[PDB]
Amino acid sequence: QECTKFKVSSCRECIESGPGCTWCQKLNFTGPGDPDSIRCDTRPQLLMRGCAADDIMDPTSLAETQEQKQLSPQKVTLYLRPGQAAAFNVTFRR
Amino acid sequence: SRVFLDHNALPDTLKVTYDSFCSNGVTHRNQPRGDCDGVQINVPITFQVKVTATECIQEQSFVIRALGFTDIVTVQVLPQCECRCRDQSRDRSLCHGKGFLECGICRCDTGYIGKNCEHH
Ligand SMILES: CC(=O)N[C@@H]1[C@@H](O)[C@H](O)[C@@H](CO)O[C@@H]1O
Ligand SMILES: CC(=O)N[C@@H]1[C@@H](O)[C@H](O)[C@@H](CO)O[C@@H]1O
Repeated sequence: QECTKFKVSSCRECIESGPGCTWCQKLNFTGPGDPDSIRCDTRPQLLMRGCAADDIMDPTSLAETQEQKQLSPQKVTLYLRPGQAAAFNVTFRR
Repeated sequence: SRVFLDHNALPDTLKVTYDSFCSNGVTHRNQPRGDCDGVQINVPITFQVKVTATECIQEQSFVIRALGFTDIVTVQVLPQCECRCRDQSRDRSLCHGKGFLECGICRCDTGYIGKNCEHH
């Protein structure tokens, strides 16, 4: 819920600025006296400025599992956004 | 009765902690590895694994195992650093049709300037 960026010029640079940073892709979002970096901020901050929920880019960490003996599942795929933990449970039974 | 969950050596870019929800409602949070005592027959125990990357990493895999057992949980890690923004494929008017629309910003073609590539 915090975002500290500096003169970010793209969505990629924004996302790399921190786990709480999000990017507004709304056309003309930038005013005359503002840098493109204004598009980069926390979700609540962008909503305040009128960016619609579906125009806020916010890649998020995800865990997908698949399917034994002692441990399950057997396979797990994690998509990791820097600074944002991906969580999944492993079950042990004998 | 003593069950430890651990993983093979990882690069400095990956951090992993374990939450151990043992029997008798005994729970350990954010430890270097899973650790529970007891474990009655057919009684399952759960460990919550949390993986955090410090940067956009290169894809790789690693394994999680319970010490003393041959079972393996294969973990594949991939970066989540790309934005899936809207492009201009369905509107030649975007950026006045003289620049590329990239996540809300127009990257004007040479000779064109302006936030919407309208000037010059
Ligand atoms: C999408 C948007 O709000 N941008 C408008 C565009 O629609 C309009 O055609 C142009 C000229 O009037 O000015 C801005 O570029
Ligand atoms: C997100 C997830 O799958 N983790 C679960 C957690 O939600 C749950 O409260 C706990 C107790 O059963 O087990 C795991 O830690």
